Amino acid sequence: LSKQAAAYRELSLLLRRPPGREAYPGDIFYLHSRLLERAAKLSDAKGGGSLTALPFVETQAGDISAYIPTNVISITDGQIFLQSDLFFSGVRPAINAGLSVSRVGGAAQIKAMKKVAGTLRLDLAAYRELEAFAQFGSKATQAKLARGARTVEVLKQDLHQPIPVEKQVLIIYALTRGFLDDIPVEDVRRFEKEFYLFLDQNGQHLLEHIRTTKDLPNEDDLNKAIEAFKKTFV
Amino acid sequence: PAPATTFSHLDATTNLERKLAEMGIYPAVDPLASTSRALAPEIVGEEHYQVARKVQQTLQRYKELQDIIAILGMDELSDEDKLVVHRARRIQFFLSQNFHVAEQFTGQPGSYVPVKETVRGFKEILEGKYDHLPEDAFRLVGRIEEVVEKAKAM
Amino acid sequence: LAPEIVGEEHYQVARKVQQTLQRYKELQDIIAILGMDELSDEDKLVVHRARRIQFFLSQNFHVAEQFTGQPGSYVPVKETVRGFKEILEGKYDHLPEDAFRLVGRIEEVVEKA
Amino acid sequence: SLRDIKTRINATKKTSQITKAMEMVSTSKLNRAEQNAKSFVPYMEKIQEVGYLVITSDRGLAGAYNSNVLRLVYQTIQKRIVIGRVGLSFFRKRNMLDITRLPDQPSFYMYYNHYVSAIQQEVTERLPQYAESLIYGALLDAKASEHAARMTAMKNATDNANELIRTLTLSYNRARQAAITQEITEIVAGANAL
Repeated sequence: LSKQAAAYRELSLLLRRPPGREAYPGDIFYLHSRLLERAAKLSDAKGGGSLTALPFVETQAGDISAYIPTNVISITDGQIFLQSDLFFSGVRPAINAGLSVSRVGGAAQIKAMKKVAGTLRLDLAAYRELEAFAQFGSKATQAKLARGARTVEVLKQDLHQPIPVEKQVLIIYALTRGFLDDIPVEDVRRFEKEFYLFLDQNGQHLLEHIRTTKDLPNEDDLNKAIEAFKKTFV
Repeated sequence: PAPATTFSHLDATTNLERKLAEMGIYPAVDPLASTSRALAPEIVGEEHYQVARKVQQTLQRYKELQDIIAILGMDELSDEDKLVVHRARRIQFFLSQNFHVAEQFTGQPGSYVPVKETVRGFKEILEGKYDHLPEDAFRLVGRIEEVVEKAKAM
Repeated sequence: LAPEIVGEEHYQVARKVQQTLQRYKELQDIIAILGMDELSDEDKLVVHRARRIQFFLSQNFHVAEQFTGQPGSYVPVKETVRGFKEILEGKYDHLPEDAFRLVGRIEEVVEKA
Repeated sequence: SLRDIKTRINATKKTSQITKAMEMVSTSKLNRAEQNAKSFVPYMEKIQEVGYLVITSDRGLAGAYNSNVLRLVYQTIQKRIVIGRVGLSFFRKRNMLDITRLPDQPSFYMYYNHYVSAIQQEVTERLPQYAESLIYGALLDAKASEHAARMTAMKNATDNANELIRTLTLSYNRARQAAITQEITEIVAGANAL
């Protein structure tokens, strides 16, 4: 979407409209907004439709303080910045949990997710700040370090294999409960898929319950699939 | 703005950093920012992807450790961390090649390599077969088979 | 926050809060890695008082009712000085610290404890 | 060059974080080493009741621990056995056993850094059971003072970083503002001309 500005620059400069900060005329805030405000969840007086949008912005070497990036940040209900030096660390797409927050988040979830994400943050938000300096010095702190390593390993995904929401919540519950940290670091990418293959041959009832009621099933019965798998994992 | 506008049309770009020009390791292609559409499993195969990704990741990892070395010292870092430098130096040095059109500047006729030997040689350099050969022996050589000769020359 | 504006006692009680919270703010790093019991008496008394100044900050509000049912309470300005002066001397050190949570008067704190 | 100061900012930030990590690990290891030394004190006391040696730290960032002992030992000998790799290096330079790399908190005249916990380090000068007890007590005292000196070194090192970051960041905003002002001035001059 940033290319808009370029075209808007060209014509505006050829039309002899007065310049601005970086030759961007001041209308940018108007020009973007006159579009980006049109996404909404309409009421019943007109119609029960809904619309969502994902604008894209170009950036030069991560200079987030630039004109257009800060211009567009103000409008949106959040931000997902993609960071390049982490793009080669293994996590793809390169979404960083530090710079990205959602103001609307916490409500638009299936209740199976809300019951667990807190512990996921209680590992990840500590790891993503401690790892850069605390990794060198070799019980609770090293346990936190190892757990965080396995979490940042398990969030990765291979090229173009979308997963339904139910398997996402199943694996997030598997990770957070502490049953997953015995598989070693390199084999996690295999485990996360062979669980996916195991669940179907174990049963569909959990999957059906999450599909219909949008809520976590009975934990006493949920744990049994994990227990049965771990007895046969290789 | 000129490179920013040019970047949108290329299918594969190779970047050159003047730092590599001053280091004396030609060509000056920086592996980190060089990307192509060919790095897909259905075009280059699985024997290509894993080795390329491992080399790319190691060369990304070394970048910050070498800067930490500039202040923290050379043995305060752990031996496992120092092994990253110990192998990344060889990996970066072996990237140099003795060209055929540079005979005026080099005074040398060069050598020739096929792609199979390139993937093969990177697999060996990661295998640990060449830990004891000096780094300076890897400067401006072609096929990996030449390196053991140059050490023989030294 | 100047003595000419607020008086001598309220100035002293307002500034010494920031003065004494600094010890906790700096010692939290070593506390996070080693246990407290092996430290000196000063670190112990600092932690002991700071855990109560830390939790006394809270107060239930009138808008809080629609998600946490509470009547809603108020802190008198003249009583605030008396209350903080009495806490900072250690007159309420014996109360359980988390009982100090979400209320606007020390007398109700005493009742709740 | 704005990129130069940017890169220096990131490098200083990460080096300062690494030094802070060194500080906290040194503090924890120092507490545990002091406890070990104190637990050992009664056994030396009871066992005691019933050529030159110089020792140095084993690697860098130790502060002034290394110089203050090598200098004094050298002077007091030329006026009238070494432990530690920098100690061997100090004799590799100039001309003069080499037990090195014993594990941290090791198990079982003399010039050594005597023990005090807070800041300072005292250069100090001083049958098989007797010899073993004194050398072990001396080495334990020196190993505790080593971690104390390392703690102090990191505590001094971690400070100037923040001042240097704040001043570079100020220079960065000034460079920004100057660049934008120059750019707008050129643009408006061109617009006025045309």
